[PDB]
Amino acid sequence: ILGKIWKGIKSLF
Repeated sequence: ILGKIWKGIKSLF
């Protein structure tokens, strides 16, 4: 969850 956000948001950029 912690990385899913930082990784899910930076990947959608």
